[PDB]
Amino acid sequence: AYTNSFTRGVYYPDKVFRSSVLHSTQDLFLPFFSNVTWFHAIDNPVLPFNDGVYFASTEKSNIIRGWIFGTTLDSKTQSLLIVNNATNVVIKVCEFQFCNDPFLGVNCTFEYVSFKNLREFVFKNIDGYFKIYSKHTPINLVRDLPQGFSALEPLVDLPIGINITRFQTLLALHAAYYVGYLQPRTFLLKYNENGTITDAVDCALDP
Amino acid sequence: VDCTMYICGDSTECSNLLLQYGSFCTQLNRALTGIAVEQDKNTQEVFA
Amino acid sequence: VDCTMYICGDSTECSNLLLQYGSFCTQLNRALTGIAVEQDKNTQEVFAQVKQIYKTPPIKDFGGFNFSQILPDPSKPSKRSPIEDLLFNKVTKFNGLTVLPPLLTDEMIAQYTSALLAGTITSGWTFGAGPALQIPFPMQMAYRFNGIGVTQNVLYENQKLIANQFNSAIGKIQDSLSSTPSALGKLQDVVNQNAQALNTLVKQLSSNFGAISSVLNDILSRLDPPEAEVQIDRLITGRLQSLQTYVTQQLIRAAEIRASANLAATKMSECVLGQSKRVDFCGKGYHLMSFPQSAPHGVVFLHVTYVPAQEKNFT
Amino acid sequence: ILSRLDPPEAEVQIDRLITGRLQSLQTYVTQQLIRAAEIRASANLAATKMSECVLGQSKRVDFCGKGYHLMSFPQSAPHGVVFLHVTYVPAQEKNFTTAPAICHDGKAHFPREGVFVSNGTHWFVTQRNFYEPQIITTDNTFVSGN
Amino acid sequence: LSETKCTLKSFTVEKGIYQTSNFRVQPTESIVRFPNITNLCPFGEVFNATRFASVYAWNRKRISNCVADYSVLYNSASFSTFKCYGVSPTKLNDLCFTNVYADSFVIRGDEVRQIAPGQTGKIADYNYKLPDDFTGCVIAWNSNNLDSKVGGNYNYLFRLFRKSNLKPFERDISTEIYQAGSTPCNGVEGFNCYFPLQSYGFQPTNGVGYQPYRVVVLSFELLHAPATVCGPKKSTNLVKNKCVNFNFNGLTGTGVLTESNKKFLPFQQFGRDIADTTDAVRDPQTLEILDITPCSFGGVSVITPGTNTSNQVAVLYQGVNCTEVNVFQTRAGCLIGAEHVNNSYECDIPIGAGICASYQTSQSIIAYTMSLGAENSVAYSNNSIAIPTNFTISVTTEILPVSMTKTS
Repeated sequence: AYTNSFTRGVYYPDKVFRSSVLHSTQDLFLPFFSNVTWFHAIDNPVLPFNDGVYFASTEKSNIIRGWIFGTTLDSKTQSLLIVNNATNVVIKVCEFQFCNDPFLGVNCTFEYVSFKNLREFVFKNIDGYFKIYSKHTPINLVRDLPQGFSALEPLVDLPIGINITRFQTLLALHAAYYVGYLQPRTFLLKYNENGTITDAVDCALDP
Repeated sequence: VDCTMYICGDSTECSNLLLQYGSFCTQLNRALTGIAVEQDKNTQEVFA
Repeated sequence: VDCTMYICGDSTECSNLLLQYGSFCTQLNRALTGIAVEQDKNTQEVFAQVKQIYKTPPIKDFGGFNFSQILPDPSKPSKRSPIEDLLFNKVTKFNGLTVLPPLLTDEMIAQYTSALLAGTITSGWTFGAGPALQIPFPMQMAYRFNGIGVTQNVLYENQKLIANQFNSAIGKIQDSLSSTPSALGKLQDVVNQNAQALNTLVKQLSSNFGAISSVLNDILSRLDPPEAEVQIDRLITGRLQSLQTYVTQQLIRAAEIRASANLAATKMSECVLGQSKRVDFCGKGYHLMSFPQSAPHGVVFLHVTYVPAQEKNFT
Repeated sequence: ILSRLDPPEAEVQIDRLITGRLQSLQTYVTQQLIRAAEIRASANLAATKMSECVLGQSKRVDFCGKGYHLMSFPQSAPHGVVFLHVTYVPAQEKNFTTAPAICHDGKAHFPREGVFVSNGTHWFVTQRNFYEPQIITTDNTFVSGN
Repeated sequence: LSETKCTLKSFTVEKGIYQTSNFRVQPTESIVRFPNITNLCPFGEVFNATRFASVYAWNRKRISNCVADYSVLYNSASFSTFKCYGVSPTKLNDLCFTNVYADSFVIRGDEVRQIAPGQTGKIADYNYKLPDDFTGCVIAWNSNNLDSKVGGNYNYLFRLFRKSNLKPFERDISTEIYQAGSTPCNGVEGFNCYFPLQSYGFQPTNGVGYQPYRVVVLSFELLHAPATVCGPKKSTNLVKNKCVNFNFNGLTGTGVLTESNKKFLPFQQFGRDIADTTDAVRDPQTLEILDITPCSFGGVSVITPGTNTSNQVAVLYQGVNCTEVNVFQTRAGCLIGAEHVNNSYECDIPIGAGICASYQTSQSIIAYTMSLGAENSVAYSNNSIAIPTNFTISVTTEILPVSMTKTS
């Protein structure tokens, strides 16, 4: 549908170890309170990203996991399909077939790679690095977007080197998932004494 | 004073070259703001 | 601040290339030392105005007036009045930076102020000129009243009413000072400004100053001679301009502090140790008497004035 | 330096020379302005002192000397000025006994200028700043109430 | 005493407290420490690879995740292009690169002052894509008579015909035309489609430069990472609370490997308290968190009476605990060469925090709360007054500056 994306899709710019400040960073993120072209996932069409995002997402029980990259998205050129489980990692960033009813089924060389639960996924390509970020935390609501916050932690950090420009969706099969519309703004992260991103404000939203 | 405008003059190259120096420009704005507030303080204190 | 350590970070090459500039570091150290001495001069000049140490008699019989809210309290480990305690509780390193401790401590400041207060209460205004001569309060207050053109029997016919008004006013001012949080904005602003300036003067290391990076340690482990010189000349320029925005704005700021300290010294000598005839100098109204108190990096005065209140027509 | 040097290598040194001359000299012209501010403050203070203490007599406590002011005389010095202050200081004290009023014929009598003191058996009236006793009459007292 | 005579530029010295050259904690053990990591990297299978395939399909062998000898990475005189900016060669040895990656491409004669990941070429911008920034260093040995082809090489092909400007280090195999007008020719020849890539003419009868230059380049990355990866220097044992050798992962000094209880929250391990210096370290072999802190330093000040009365001198270290250098510890530092006394007097030479000092063959170098004046008390009673009987006349003196000198 179209909903306020609330405060989803934030992550750690690096996997290093900080302490107890109020910082400001400049990178590619997901908006706050966005007019997402949220087309559903189960009623299962494509999403937006705008200015600098992976396939941002939302998730209930590992429901909204896979998506497609490429440039023409027909395997005729740069084209990428991602099945997603994050348990038995036999990497398939390989080249597969896609659809405009975008859904996921069951070569790529270099194995040097990067609502009852919260597991939002990430698929970027920065300087060859094919970064991915996951999540794990349970909640209770079932209908729509929880009014909450969370930060996405990386899995690995290693490069592969395959180019991508455009996108479709996939659906890792054995309702609602929210994305946003951005331009390259800056964020103001906040921390606790235990080291978890607790708050953030978008510097280009209102006065 | 419009700091970056005065120094550069609508030049992207000048902007990217300037971003290597720091917070001189914020310092200048801060000092001028302090002066501006002090003036009105003086006038009020004398007359009211 | 330490010039060589701050600019070079223990690098023999950096020091060798810096040695061919001159005496900039010497001038900077001289200026900072001058400011450091000036501060202690200020505090001593304001507060040390008496030669002996007086103290109050053990028995408090002042004719009805109650001074318990300003005289020292023996229960506390540090002898401070309740107003002083409220004031003190109200208000809230490695890159060559140092901070030196002051010469006079809070205990000595408290003792000086207590001596002033006991002296004035016991003997009036005669302990500033020569020797101390005692006198009772109803007579001393009759003198003060006569000082502003009111015949002296008016005090003797209204002693109890005057005492009651005095005590009520003291209670009210204690409560009002306790209540509002924006009383000490001047002191808070001074402290905030100093800390902010120092923070930026350290974060200019987090600035670049011609450098491709900021933190000088890694840039110094990075750069060649003919480019390291290009960086350090701008780094000393910025450190001189910033510590000398402090030196400039703070020879300016020491000018402001010196003006304030001179004004405080004059106010003490003329309102505490005597009675003033200058209009609106020591308070609004007709001046009677003043009491001092201390506070972190400052001083506080409490004035006492006399105000007419009911009018009738005549011919 | 000017004899030995070459142009695009001497440009850096002349630029440095103006920067450092105007920089040492800029804390120093800022310091000419700063020291001028300080000297101006002192000069204004001296002018006020002359006008208020040599051309008159002042009542402000501890502005011209320590004690009670009487007179002043100026002198001269290289780049300066010197003042001499004449003051007044009490010397020797003695205890007494006091009282606010006296009720002779049921009326209350207050002193006009001075205090009531008693050597032990008799009552006199003296001025406050110097001990000279006088007999007590209706010349120097006024009546007010019962 | 000789030091302060030098500082004042005279022989006679008045009474007071003067300052001399400061004391830094010179390394109790020398200025040396760098982390456990000691790896390195080979180059053989990329320099002898069968295909350094064409500029649009360049080959890359994984050369990274190692302690690259940045001294070797700059001390190598075989490096022809060393405008490897951001960092600088002659100090490259003292550096700590978190990673040194492996990409590659082929240079030309005019670009040797332009060669890096980020370099000059439509070669780049269509077989590559990123800005033109300088960081990339090239191996070169004598290649005068090795391998070359008369007439022109149709693999290393100067792409004078490219639709846009120059941007290096990506990959794209489309040998596509100049869009100087509006013609997409889909990589074919023609008129107004001039074959997009011409040949430099790498001929063996020609000069040395034409004959082959297989180039191995190295990228550079710096991270605030868990301080496990940095340059070489001897790593001491985790001797807590003892000032030992440390150049900790790049941070020089001499000091302590104090085990840290700090959980050290999760993404600026080069602990970025606003000073941006490491405050905790973990290591793959020593998983424990190790705090970081430099040892002491502070000024040295000399107190002395007049030089015409005696030649004894006391020395005070500012803000230094005594054990870390008669010894007497005060709140202002450590004082050496003094006698503590209990009777209080006035102040002569102010030291700090309420302490003063003086000379005895009258008083010792006293240390306690000062004496503010002679105690007094006024006999106060509710029916007693005091009155003077005699007077005296006094004369004082005041001095004031009025003017200044006059220059131009």
